Amino acid sequence: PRAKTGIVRRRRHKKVLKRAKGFWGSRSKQYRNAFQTLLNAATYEYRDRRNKKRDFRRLWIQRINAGARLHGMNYSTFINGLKRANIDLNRKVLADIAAREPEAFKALVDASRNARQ
Amino acid sequence: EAKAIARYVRISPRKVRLVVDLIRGKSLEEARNILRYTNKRGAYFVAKVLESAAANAVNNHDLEDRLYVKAAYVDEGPALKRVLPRARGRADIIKKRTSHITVILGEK
Amino acid sequence: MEATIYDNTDGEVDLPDVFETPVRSDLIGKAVRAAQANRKQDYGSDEYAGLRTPAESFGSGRGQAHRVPQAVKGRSAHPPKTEKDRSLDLNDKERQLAVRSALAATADVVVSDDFEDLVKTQEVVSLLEALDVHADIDRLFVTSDEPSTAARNLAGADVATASEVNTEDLAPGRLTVFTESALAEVAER
Amino acid sequence: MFAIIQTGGKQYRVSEGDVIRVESLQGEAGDKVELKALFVGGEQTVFGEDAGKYTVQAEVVEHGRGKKIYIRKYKSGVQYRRRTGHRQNFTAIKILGIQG
RNA sequence: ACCGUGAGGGAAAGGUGAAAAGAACCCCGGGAGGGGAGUGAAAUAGAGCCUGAAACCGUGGGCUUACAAGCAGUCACGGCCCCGCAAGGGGUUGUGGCGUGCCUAUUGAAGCAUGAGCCGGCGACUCACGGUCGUGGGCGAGCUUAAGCCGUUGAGGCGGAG
RNA sequence: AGGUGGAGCCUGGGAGUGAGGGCGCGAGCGAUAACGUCCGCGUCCGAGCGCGGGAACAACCGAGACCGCCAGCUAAGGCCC
RNA sequence: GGGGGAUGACCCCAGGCGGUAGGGGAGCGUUCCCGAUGCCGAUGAAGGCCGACCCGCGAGGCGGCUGGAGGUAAGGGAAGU
Repeated sequence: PRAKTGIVRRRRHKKVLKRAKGFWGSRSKQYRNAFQTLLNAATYEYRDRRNKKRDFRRLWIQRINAGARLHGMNYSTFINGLKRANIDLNRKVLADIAAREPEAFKALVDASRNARQ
Repeated sequence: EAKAIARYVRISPRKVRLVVDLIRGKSLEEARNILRYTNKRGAYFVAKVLESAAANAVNNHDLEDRLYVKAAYVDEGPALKRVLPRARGRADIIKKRTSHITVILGEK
Repeated sequence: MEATIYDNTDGEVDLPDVFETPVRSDLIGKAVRAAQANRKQDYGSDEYAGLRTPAESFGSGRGQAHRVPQAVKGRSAHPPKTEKDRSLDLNDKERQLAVRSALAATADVVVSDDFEDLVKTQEVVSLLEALDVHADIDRLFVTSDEPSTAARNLAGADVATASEVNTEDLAPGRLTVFTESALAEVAER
Repeated sequence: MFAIIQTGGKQYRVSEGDVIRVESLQGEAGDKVELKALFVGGEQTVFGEDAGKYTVQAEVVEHGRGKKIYIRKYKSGVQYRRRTGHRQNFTAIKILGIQG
């Protein structure tokens, strides 16, 4: 009934370590805060995990404005007019357009403005 | 190219370190006067580990002069765990951090 | 049923309701178990040492903290306590029961008394070539009252007796034979 | 060759470059299959029209493969004595943009 | 060994190889130690010389660094560098974007409350006899002491006070 | 009566804390003084009731965090930078 | 929980799922005893060193380099985990 756990623990650590890129001076191999720093980073990522998709909701937000206004108006106008829509409703991709295909964008831009006034 | 060395070398790894960090990657003969007429200990030593170096080559690793030190380094190891005044109660030992001494000698 | 009689070309014996039956794995092992059990050994770690020396666990209000365990080689913590009651007396009924149904498993092989006579471990090389295979692999000696002489020695020893030859016995995977007097243990059954 | 319809989720702006697509384990199985995908973003060869003008025709793409979670880890942790770990999910079966 | 006047305490430290065949000779050098040759299956197996990990000190290389904040970092986008799982990823980060470490005890904690400098190994709900419910199952009257006998393996089987 | 829907009751094994505060309200004390304490009715936090807001701020307004980075409507709260 | 499950599994929707003491269920590697008609390995036991297949996971497998001799158990048992 010997338990020389050995070889085992050591491993684990390696484990984490890996979890251990080459982050900040130390932890680097910090078989502790090493481990730690982790936990941290983690959850972080997480909250980041769901985060992002937001940072986007906005990103487009501007690149959007960049145009939405360009022509001559804001995203409480557009928007309103847009939803006046009926067989066509989207936002994301919209942007990355106005920039990709000017005409395209430019377009709706109209059909829009209108829908509105 | 060939190389010189020697462990169980009593001395300030560190100190040593400056040693080369000079004559470092440079013409043989050349630095061969750096350490000849530089200062701080190690030198002496340092010099030495350049002669059995220049030697070894030409002799068994072969084109003289055209040589130099593509690279040079030193490492510490073995310590010398040394005992001193018992905290006037508990022991306080230092360590003459032994000293390795490698160093290249390749031909131009 | 298919109570095959040895000597092969000779007769055939009946299967005794007993063996017949179904099976009972649970008890199965169990029988087992209550085997190794009453049959292992024991051990532990020093009583003297592991609580052997004096000890000046040190005052305190100094820079420390404190003849017991938790600083090296010494102590234990709850080790081999030889005083480790090892037995496990299954139970009669229990036991017997096992072997039974147990054997039952065996059935799934008839040793003519007449054999209780053959006199050389090369007469086994014989009554061997009689009926070999892999199950023989198993094998499993056993006469009926007083073992199958020489029959006892070879590269598969083991000579129970129409009395004394249980699961521990062959029960394991295994495959064997019993001299009538053997099925004299059945009576034990 | 560049259109932008929208599936059980926009996931759009394509034409031919098969676009890793959200699950759909009922029509999919169809290996290199064909199926309709309502439009609403008619952008082809510098000519556009309502995504409501569209909502009439559309396209279709061949049910290509079944991407297997493109790695992605989720260290679920906090100082608050709560840890745990689960790896990516979101795959998806791939399929080219059959344009028309 | 070692601290203790004493009674007493009371450590650490094992491993080359098949066997020495344990490194004649030549080299720089006062030497140790380093360069060749030779043993050799291998000596980065080489004399405290099997495996010989981490921490920690070096030598080169990629990337990166002087109007910049936080251990962390992780999400976005960009340039350099390599594509033995190539039209996808590696590594490093310039920016910006959201961010108070980690453990015990705490009404409540980033903590300026304590715990820890760093790494590796030891190190903490166990065993026995009772009793107690639950469950796996053998007979419903169910069940066995101690012992007697049998015992490569050593094979259990009889014992009926309770 | 019961639209509900999923709590309820008894028998039995295993438990933990056995000292909390914060807010609104109705009372006690208190200089109607205290992030004071003391009882009550609801909530609140519980080392995660983690996220939004109020700059920052357990905690008060809204919210119930199984998981899905380049979807969509709103809450409270906001929209000159 | 419920509608039929063939052993899987598949379909609906109800229905949540944040959680420390603490309660119930399920799994993972660690050194050993089986070798329940089990044995791999000098063209490497094992540990080590490094990785963009398998799993929610704790681990697996598997391939490249190292190193001198072991030990693995398809399954149940045990414990100085």
